[PDB]
Amino acid sequence: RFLKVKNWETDVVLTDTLHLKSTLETGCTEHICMGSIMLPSDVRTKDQLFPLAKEFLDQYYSSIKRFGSKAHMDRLEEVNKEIESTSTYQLKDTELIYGAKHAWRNASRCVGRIQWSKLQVFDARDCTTAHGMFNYICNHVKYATNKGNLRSAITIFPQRTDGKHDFRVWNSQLIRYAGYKQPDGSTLGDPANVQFTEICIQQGWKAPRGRFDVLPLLLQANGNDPELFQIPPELVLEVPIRHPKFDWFKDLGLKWYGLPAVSNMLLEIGGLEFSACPFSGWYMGTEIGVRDYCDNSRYNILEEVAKKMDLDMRKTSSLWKDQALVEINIAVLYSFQSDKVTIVDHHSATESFIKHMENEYRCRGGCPADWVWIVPPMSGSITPVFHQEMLNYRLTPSFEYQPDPWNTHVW
Amino acid sequence: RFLKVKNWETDVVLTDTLHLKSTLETGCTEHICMGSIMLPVRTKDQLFPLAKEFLDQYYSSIKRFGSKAHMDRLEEVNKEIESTSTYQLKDTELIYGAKHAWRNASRCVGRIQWSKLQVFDARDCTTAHGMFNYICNHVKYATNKGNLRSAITIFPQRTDGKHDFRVWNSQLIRYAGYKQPDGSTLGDPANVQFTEICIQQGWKAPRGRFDVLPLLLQANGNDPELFQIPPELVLEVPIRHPKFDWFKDLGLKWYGLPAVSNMLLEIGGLEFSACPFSGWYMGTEIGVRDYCDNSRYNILEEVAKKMDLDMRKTSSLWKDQALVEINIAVLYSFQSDKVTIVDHHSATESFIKHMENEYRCRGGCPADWVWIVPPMSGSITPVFHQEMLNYRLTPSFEYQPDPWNTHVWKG
Ligand code: HEM
Ligand code: HEM
Ligand SMILES: Nc1cccc(CNCCOc2cccc(OCc3ccc4ccc(N)nc4c3)c2)n1
Ligand SMILES: Nc1cccc(CNCCOc2cccc(OCc3ccc4ccc(N)nc4c3)c2)n1
Ligand SMILES: C[C@H](O)[C@H](O)[C@H]1CNc2nc(N)[nH]c(=O)c2N1
Ligand SMILES: C[C@H](O)[C@H](O)[C@H]1CNc2nc(N)[nH]c(=O)c2N1
Ligand SMILES: [Zn+2]
Repeated sequence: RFLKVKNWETDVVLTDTLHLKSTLETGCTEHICMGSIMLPSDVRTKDQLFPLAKEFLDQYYSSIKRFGSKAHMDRLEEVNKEIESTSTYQLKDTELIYGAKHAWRNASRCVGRIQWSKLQVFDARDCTTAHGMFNYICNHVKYATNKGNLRSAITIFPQRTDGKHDFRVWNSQLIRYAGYKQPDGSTLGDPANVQFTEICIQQGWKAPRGRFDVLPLLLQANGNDPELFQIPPELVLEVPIRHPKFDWFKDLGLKWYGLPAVSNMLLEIGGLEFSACPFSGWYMGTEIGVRDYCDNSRYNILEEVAKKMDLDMRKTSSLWKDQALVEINIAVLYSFQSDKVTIVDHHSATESFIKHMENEYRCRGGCPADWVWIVPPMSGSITPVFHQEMLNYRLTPSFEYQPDPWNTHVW
Repeated sequence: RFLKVKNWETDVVLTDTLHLKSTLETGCTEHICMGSIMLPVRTKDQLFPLAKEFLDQYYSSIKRFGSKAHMDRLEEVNKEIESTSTYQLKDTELIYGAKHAWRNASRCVGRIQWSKLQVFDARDCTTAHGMFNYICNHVKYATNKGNLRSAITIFPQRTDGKHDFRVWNSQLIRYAGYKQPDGSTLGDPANVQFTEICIQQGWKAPRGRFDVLPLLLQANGNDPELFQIPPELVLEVPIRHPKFDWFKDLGLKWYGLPAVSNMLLEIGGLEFSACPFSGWYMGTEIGVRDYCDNSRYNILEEVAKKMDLDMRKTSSLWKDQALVEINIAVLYSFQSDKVTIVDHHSATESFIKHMENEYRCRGGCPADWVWIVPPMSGSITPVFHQEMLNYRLTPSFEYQPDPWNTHVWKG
């Protein structure tokens, strides 16, 4: 029960003991593996809250090498008394920062975690209105963008109380392009965002109806109806996409935004639930060039790119999609790099992740990792993670999925 | 209890009930997923329940469940077990069992073809020379002058584990690999260890880059014996590129028939330790893995050099570019020579159609996403967005230890 993972390219074998600290459940059983299910899985009772807080404070005080000290037992008693009375408790700033960094550290689907300890945490727990949320989010965006020298950051709004007063960012990311269904057939802009784009229109947003319309923010504070806000465009850094060899590539009129800032997840620390916690890093090139541009249910530009390359598109065995897919991803990396916007290629990120895995096995005893998500969506086997066995398990603090608010919100 | 899988590109949802028929264990638990782990003597006691389960499935499939033929066969097998400690499958049962071991192989993307398997019964074989003869006839039938036909040849089942039949090769046709004194490798690095065994058994190695290995065949537990497949039975394809005239000058070639020979076939508790089977190649097996795995022929750099790519930094995607071209050349060469091959786009599309058909008529289709998704261009194939459930059904193909690690040498 001290499990081992082998890298079949290098024969390196690592021994995992961290998984024994795992608490939550994976969804698999001994009879069925759900490793390719996207999603397995209101208020917390006074009961289950205190074990969750004790577990978290136990790991916190071990990490500052004060396990079982005066401070540890005192803090444990202090939180114990607050829960007894108020039926919740508040984290100290130090514990908030530690918990946010470790929710990233524990995100088994994230290939970017070698950076987990360089996270800028913005405490927004004093926020009360959507206007205030807009202010905090503009400041996040500006800090994280840093004129193209991107910096990781998370902004943490007040924790859930009774489930009636939730803070929520209704956007799935802070910056995403609008999507419009056409009266005849296809889709203008981003198809992934068609329902959200229509919620914003069905709310007051006067859509410019272009290909790359930056969506407004739709912010919900304290359970009230959400409110529309327009991110100042000078805060939205964008990269025109061109190709270092093909001049006609500019003429496709493509761009993308520099800042990936996921805003629909829930952050759990010591049993406390932060339903609004937008966080941001920097892109891996394939996130734009493989998924955002070439998914059939997304921008789906493979057709026209291959045409402009004059490729034989009459049979799949010409690999015309594979050829186009590569050039697109060369262009994305070339454009970001030319404009001095931070970006990492999938070869560099996966190599970093293997090094991070080694570090975590050495200093922490393990690293939970979800092969299905860690391997990039192109050129999988020529990246080092393809040949790396990984163990997937759920540690806390964590980032979790949560329902879309428009399915829940009492309007 | 029913389970659902979702295709996230098409929103098609399917319902799996077949997983309830699952007997064997997956390696996962409620707290850890072993989904990316490459791999996570039987007495009369445990055998009749295995036989009875198999015969129930067999007689259900021919619509005679509970018939007098069914009950008589059950009694016949029971008496044969308690009196001889094993039993013999009928020819009909052997054919059904082999086809369903393929149908159940959750890592195989080519399973739409499962019911068109040619089964050769070699259970009357007694010597290595006889094994050589059966295998020659298999290779000839399967190759069919390039119009490849799926086939399996089944040698006698295990008795006391001291009399195993084994094919010591990992595939029937594979190229030798030679470690040089200077540390370099000539030929296929994957086959260095097996090549050394062959030479130690008296094989005279040509010491070239594409030497077909000899067959090393073990009958009835005796020491294995060397045989040379007649070269006119080994169909090979010179690899050239439809636009790069210089590609032929790399001197590459590959064999047409992929024929896995180291697995164990389990049917009704019986264990067939020598059961070589063959189909036809998916292009990426050769052009991504066999040629571009760092621990294989690893020709990426020489192709990149001859394409004059920017190899200074990885973010130029020179590796991705060279990988697509190599895979174009593999498919082009096979199609030009009329040797059956399938590209990864066609094969994954067929698999989805196969999977949906299996959900309708069978109630499920066990599938291992980690293996089904191709090793390049993953997300532009339809399996990437397909949720899959993995579980173990019997009849099955299993891994088994390499024979040189367990064989007791006669001398
Ligand atoms: C700094 C550079 C980063 C890179 C290059 C990176 C890369 C990635 C990629 C490529 C994915 C796959 C997502 C997809 O395919 O849609 C992912 C998942 C994820 N990332 Fe990171 N990431 C970074 C930073 C961060 C940060 C700062 C956080 C939070 C503090 C974070 C949390 C996550 C989570 C929770 C997931 C999985 C979401 C889920 O379970 O669906 N990442 N990452
Ligand atoms: C007819 C065309 C076939 C195609 C295109 C095909 C394709 C594939 C591919 C690409 C893999 C993964 C290979 C790898 O990356 O190593 C695989 C796995 C597998 N195939 Fe098929 N296959 C075919 C026929 C067959 C047949 C005839 C059998 C047996 C009767 C079979 C049994 C298996 C098994 C057991 C695996 C799992 C291997 C493992 O667990 O290591 N396949 N197949
Ligand atoms: N639900 C739905 C609904 C319809 C279609 C789809 C498409 N199928 C999966 C969508 O994809 C996801 C899913 C979940 C999370 C996600 O984002 C995670 C993430 C987090 C942090 C990052 C930091 C930096 C960076 N560069 N990337 C990051 C990505 C994407 N999904
Ligand atoms: N031990 C070692 C040692 C060092 C390095 C490696 C590298 N890791 C090799 C993985 O490679 C495999 C593994 C297992 C099976 C396999 O073949 C499966 C197969 C079966 C039937 C087919 C029928 C048709 C067809 N077209 N393909 C088939 C493929 C490859 N391994
Ligand atoms: C570590 C990992 O499980 C291993 O490299 C697997 C990944 N997926 C694969 N998929 C296929 N088709 N073939 C393989 O050999 C592998 N290898
Ligand atoms: C069906 C499958 O679970 C789904 O498509 C997953 C597969 N792997 C992925 N991997 C990453 N990085 N991102 C994704 O959205 C997905 N989607
Ligand atoms: Zn699992």
